[PDB]
Amino acid sequence: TTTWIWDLHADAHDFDSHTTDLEDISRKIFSAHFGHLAVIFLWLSGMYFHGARFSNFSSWMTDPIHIKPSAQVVWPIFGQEILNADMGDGFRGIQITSGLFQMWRGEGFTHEFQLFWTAIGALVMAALMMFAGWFHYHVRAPKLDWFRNWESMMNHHLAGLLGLGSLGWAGHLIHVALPTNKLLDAGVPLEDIPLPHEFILNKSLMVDLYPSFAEGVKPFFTLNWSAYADFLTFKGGLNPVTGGLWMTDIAHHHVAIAVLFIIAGHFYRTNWGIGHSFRELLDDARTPKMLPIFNFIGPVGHRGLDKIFETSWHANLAIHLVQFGTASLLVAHHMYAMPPYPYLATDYATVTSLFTHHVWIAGFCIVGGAAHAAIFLVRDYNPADHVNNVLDRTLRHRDTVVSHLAWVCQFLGFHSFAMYCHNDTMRAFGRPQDMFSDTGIQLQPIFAQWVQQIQTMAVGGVTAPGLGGPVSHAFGGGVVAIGDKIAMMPIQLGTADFLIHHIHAFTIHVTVLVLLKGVLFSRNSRLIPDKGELGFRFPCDGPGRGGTCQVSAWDHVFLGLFWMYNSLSIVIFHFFWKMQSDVWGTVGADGTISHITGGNFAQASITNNGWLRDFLWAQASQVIGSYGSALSAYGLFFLAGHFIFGFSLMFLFSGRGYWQELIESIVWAHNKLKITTAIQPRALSITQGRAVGVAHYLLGGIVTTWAFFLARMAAIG
Amino acid sequence: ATKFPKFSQDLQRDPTTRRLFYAIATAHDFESHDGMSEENLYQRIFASHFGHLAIIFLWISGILFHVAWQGNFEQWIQDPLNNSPIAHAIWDAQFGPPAIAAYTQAGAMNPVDICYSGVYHWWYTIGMRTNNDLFMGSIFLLLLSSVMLYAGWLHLQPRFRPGLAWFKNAESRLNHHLAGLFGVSSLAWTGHLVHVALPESRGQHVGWDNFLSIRPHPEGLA
Amino acid sequence: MTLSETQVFVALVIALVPAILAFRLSTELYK
Amino acid sequence: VQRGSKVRILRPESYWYRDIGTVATVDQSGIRYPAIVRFDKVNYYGISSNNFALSELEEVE
Amino acid sequence: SHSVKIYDTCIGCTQCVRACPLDVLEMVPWDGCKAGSIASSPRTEDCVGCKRCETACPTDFLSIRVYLGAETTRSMGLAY
Amino acid sequence: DMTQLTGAYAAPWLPWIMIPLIFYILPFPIFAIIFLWIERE
Amino acid sequence: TTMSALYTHHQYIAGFLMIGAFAHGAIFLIRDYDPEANRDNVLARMLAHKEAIISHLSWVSLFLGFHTLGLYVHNDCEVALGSPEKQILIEPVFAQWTQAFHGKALYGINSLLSNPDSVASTAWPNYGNVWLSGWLEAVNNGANSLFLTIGPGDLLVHHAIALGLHVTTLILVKGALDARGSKLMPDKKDFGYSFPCDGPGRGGTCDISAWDAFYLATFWMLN
Ligand code: CLA
Ligand code: CLA
Ligand code: CLA
Ligand SMILES: CCCCCCCCCCCCO[C@@H]1O[C@H](CO)[C@@H](O[C@H]2O[C@H](CO)[C@@H](O)[C@H](O)[C@H]2O)[C@H](O)[C@H]1O
Ligand code: SF4
Ligand code: SF4
Repeated sequence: TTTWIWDLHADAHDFDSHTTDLEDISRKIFSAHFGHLAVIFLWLSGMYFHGARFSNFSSWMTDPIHIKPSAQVVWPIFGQEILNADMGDGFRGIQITSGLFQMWRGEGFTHEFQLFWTAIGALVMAALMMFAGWFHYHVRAPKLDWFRNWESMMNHHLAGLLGLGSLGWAGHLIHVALPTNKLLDAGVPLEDIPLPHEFILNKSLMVDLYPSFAEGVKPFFTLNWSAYADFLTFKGGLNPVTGGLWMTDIAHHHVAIAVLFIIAGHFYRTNWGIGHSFRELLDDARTPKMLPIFNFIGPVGHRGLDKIFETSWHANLAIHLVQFGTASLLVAHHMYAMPPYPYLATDYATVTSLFTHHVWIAGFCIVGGAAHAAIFLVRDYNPADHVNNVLDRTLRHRDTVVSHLAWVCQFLGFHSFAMYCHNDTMRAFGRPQDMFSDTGIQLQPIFAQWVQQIQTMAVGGVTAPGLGGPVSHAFGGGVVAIGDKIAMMPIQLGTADFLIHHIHAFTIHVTVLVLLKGVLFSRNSRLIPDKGELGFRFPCDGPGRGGTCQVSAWDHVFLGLFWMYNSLSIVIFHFFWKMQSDVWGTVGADGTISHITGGNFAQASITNNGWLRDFLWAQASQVIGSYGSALSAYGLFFLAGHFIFGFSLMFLFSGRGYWQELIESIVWAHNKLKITTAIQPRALSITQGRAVGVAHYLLGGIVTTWAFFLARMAAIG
Repeated sequence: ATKFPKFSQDLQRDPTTRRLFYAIATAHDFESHDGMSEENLYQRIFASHFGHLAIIFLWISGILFHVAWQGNFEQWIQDPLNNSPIAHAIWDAQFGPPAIAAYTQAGAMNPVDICYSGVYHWWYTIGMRTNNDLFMGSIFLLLLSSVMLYAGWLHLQPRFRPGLAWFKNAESRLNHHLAGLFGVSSLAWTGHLVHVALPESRGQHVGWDNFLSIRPHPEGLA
Repeated sequence: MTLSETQVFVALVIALVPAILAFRLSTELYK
Repeated sequence: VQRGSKVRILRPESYWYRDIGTVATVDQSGIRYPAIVRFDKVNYYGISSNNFALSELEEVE
Repeated sequence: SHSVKIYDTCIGCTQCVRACPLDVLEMVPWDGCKAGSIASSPRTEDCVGCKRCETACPTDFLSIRVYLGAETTRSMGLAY
Repeated sequence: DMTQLTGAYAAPWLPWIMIPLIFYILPFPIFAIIFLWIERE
Repeated sequence: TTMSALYTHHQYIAGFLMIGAFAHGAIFLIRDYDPEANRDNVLARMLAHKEAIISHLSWVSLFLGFHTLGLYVHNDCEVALGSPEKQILIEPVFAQWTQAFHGKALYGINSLLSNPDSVASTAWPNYGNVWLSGWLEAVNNGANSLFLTIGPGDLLVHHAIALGLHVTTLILVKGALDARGSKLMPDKKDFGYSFPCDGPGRGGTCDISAWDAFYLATFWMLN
């Protein structure tokens, strides 16, 4: 039947679904990770090759204020060469929003052969990854005690991967990227920029940019580190030429975290007696050894948990996908407010796209962390290992956890969203004094305003005397302007910011509620006492007990994907409106700031009608008025994303029993004309129809926001 | 068990909240009810049809009453192209003064809704001219609906309950509905059009006080 | 002109007659 | 009806109604559905053979 | 309660009895098939309606049919 | 006229009392009567 | 605003009565239909013809949907890429000639009641078509709303309407003709008009009842 075709592509990469031997499972995982590294190196080879061959990068490096970055040219077939837009400088292409040019300028790239030899090195190292995956599987695969050496793996990845990676990048910053960006910010044209090996061969050429280099590596070994305080600086603020962070703060950052990570890579005991072991740290976290505030975790505590990490790859994937969500969320929030690349903060199409991308990467990773947490509890969890420890006691009060979470989701939905419905009703009545607003009933976010005042008072310098400028200009300080364009200014928080932050707290808590109830009730419940015996992924247990549709832990990941999408859409909508309204814009010749949407977030974002009219209706005029221009691919992708959203609701709202009885009549008509095939035509399964419906829903909604974000910012940003 | 719903004993013994929702959605499915004989099915449908008829007549009686009480029908028939029909008045004590000023529209002195159903254009063509015309039309349908409520109660009484063979008489119904419901009513509507709606279209008031005097035609009925 | 106060009170008193007749039809149709 | 006869189902509730099937065994004990008929097209739940009575079958060869 | 009907096409494979998580079904001697046994449903007031027995039935069409009837506390599967 | 709810029609005190009666005075007694009807045994 | 409100009111009412005609025609086939009292008559024919009616409704549904959406997306990609005269603009010649046969001389094709000396205009044995000289000012004026001028954008939406009529009929006819049973569920008439499913067995049977085909066709009726 046709179900075998869909089941084969779904049974592809789960390895314990075959014969479960952990050493052979761990070897297929270790060599597939080499293959995914070869895919990343092949994709990195493309971005450096298209940056070296199909770009305006040498033209953009002359004057990065008035030149738009392009790195994709389009062939002249079917009339599709209209998308090759003028970027300035006579170059016709597609305006890229990834920010590769701002990344390459800060790293020290100056020509299009340096990007070429980086593309060759990524093409070489991709072939080295698909040899190491062949060698460490088909020739000399390791065995299970090598995979179980946590203390050696933690020591080698803290000190060796992160410590030597950022120390080695601090070598590239100090000897290549600090002189190249110091000459560029002091206005030196690119014929006169020395090639980056001449800052090492001609050592005297770095002496006049940094006089501490004449005194050599000798103050480092004698701990006279204050001699170096002109290329490793604790400045803060932004560069007034580029808008990026100070490159001497970036170098001293990657020096200080290098020492902190190499120190961290000596914490664990491997072969020499010195260090902590993972088992002794976990077997001691229990009563009576903990604090008396934590007496509730009981006498076993964390004692049975090391057998999880001995046996379960899914449980480690659950933690690591969560922390890649934590890292990518930090990358989103910290790179808009402390922009680390030159001429990044005033490229508004790039700041929009970089925040939105790394928010969405983080939200899929968090759902995957909850998905593979439920796979561990169904497949890998053995209850004999966990008697009265913190895993067993969590499963024994799951009714208190879910019902307390269900209450706080209802509290947050009333006391965030229903206050917008209060505000919609009060404004329609003509009672603006009765609204939750800065001019009505104020809800000042006083704890976030207090932190902003602390973050400003810290630099001067009550608690951090070492800075000159602020950590970020979003906290306080002043307006940074690059090319009469705002790079970063203080972001004022009012009643509109109190309300949208409690919307975020509401939509995250519900997304936790869908995912945590799926994990905590994955093995059994009061409804299905043998739910773990039915598997991780199954449609239901029949129409009985009232109806048991979507009880499986897979279907909670299915519902959690919609709620993650609903949560992160409001997050990027909060970002896109507030940056256009209160941050981005133009410093006039008068001295006054005229923002993009003119400061309308404080009064219009407090109702649903203002989000519909002033955000959704007003700002989508660029994407719907793009037909017959160079932004017309965004206008086509805008309607294409609307199509797949409506198309997804056929799979989500219907069931396969209709479609199987519809197929028998078309099977009948194919049999009357004698053209039957052997593989028998089946409707999709109940889980396949849910997986297709959620994939097309998320694809339809994200492509629509992507076309709306990028058509507006490529026109007016 | 509970007494509700009285038509389904298996829903009475339902101990969950499913009992209340399923009692709504099966309340008018008379054939699945407990002990519904096939002749008692037709008699309850017949009385339910009288109840639906009275709701329809009460609905149009309220449209006529609220135009006669709170509308602008006598002001709208002066110039129907420069005026706006009023549906009813607004009483919402949560209104602010900008909402009160915004809905004080179409020449009214209180907040009103603009009628968009077209009943002003329909009553004007068939000869309604005054709010006293719409009021007695609203009172007549207020009594016509109470006749429908009486006939539903009456044809459930044991002497007046019709038997099954009366309900299956598909020749006496199809004759009476073709000639009486479709024919005599279309004949009586022509009698309203030529006696009332055509003289009021030509400036002549014809009401119940002077319709036995005024002929529809100068060559009257000859 | 529109309705008078005696016309509105007549309609309210008359409407008690289909209010009573709908009550006795509802209780006859059943509980 | 015996083994080696390709029969044709007359049962309206069956998946293989008006379809051809090959007889595997026909029992002689006296049970109510003796004709074991094996099939080419599988049904909706992985079954390709089912017992039928002799009165619900018609022969082809 | 629900209604569990066993029809005479049953080959007595005992798979509906093994599949039932509520112990509704048992095998009784029949002499109507080769296995000499047929399924029965004596404790049908414990049936929740999961239809696991119909998923296990190899007969085409199924020899066991579950008809969802009046909902009780047991048939709704309520622990409260 | 423009600051509050008025009525330029006959008996303008009728919506002053009927809308409180219909919408927030009588419903909770009617909901309680209907609740006792559907819970009685 | 009244003409817009009245048209949309009575069309949405009509769409609701249309899907309830098929819903109660499906309740009839489950509850009241007797296969022996209606042996070999027309109601017995379509229940035997049901795989031919549904498959022919499915072809008209797939033909209209492939070619109307294909023409709309083609015209979308031509206007977006700066070439709006490369649109495929099929002139509605059948309903333009139908408008000429009712009295429009706007297309200039001058034949049979767009004609002065036609036999359908003069009414040669009678000369008693008193309606006509008043009728032709309703057709040949530009301010009224009977027999509006149609173009290529009017053809594409009439075929999308024909797509929506045929799919909504296809969901309702297949729900009515498979209401007594299918090969997925042959004893469906003993389960009633409305039931959730038959369980996850036999591949899965979500939305298999005749009630759930009403539920699916209500989305298609509203669309
Ligand atoms: C200091 C030595 C060292 C370094 C640099 C690494 C680095 C890595 N290991 Mg680890 N590993 C080590 C020691 C080390 N390991 C030891 C001693 C053990 C046994 C306890 C392991 C057991 C282990 C397992 C089981 C797995 C890894 C994996 C990984 C990768 C992490 C996932 C990833 O994609 O990273 C992000 C990638 C980067 C940050 C880019 C830099 C990495 C380069 C491209 C690697 C190749 C260059 C070269 C070999 C490293 C520099 C050394 C050279 C100067 C001599 C990363 C390449 C995972 C993997 O993906 O395997 C393929 C994995 O599954 N390691
Ligand atoms: C490092 C990250 C990582 C790794 C190693 C795994 C690995 C695994 N996952 Mg997990 N998972 C992850 C992240 C990861 N996942 C994330 C981020 C999510 C949230 C979405 C999940 C949610 C999840 C679920 C719900 C399930 C798994 C399952 C699995 C296992 C089998 C995967 C398979 O066969 O699919 C093969 C791959 C496919 C079938 C590809 C389909 C992917 C989408 C639908 C298409 C891509 C859309 C594309 C981006 C849009 C472009 C459209 C355009 C081309 C037209 C395998 C162990 C399954 C399992 O069997 O566990 C027991 C399972 O049921 N994962
Ligand atoms: C001539 C005698 C006569 C008349 C006038 C009627 C009239 C009626 N009977 Mg009937 N009936 C009769 C004899 C008669 N019956 C006999 C002898 C029998 C026994 C055989 C029956 C057995 C019977 C049964 C069992 C039932 C009825 C029912 C009905 C009512 C139909 C529902 C309705 O209101 O639609 C009224 C329809 C029209 C007015 C015509 C509508 C035509 C189209 C749809 C519209 C055309 C009008 C126009 C274009 C629209 C303009 C209006 C707009 C401007 C506002 C109607 C009042 C039903 C009922 O409801 O009982 C209470 C019912 O169930 N009758
Ligand atoms: C999850 C978070 C929970 C949110 C809970 C929200 C519940 C409702 C919030 C109201 C409570 C605080 O509301 C506070 O009330 C006072 C008194 O009206 C307001 O006071 C303000 O408006 C009133 C208007 O008459 C004036 O009298 C006063 O001069 C002015 O300062 C403040 O703007 C507001 O900050
Ligand atoms: S429906 Fe479920 S509980 Fe009832 S007999 Fe079948 S398997 Fe047992
Ligand atoms: S409707 Fe579908 S998912 Fe729900 S119980 Fe029935 S078969 Fe299972």
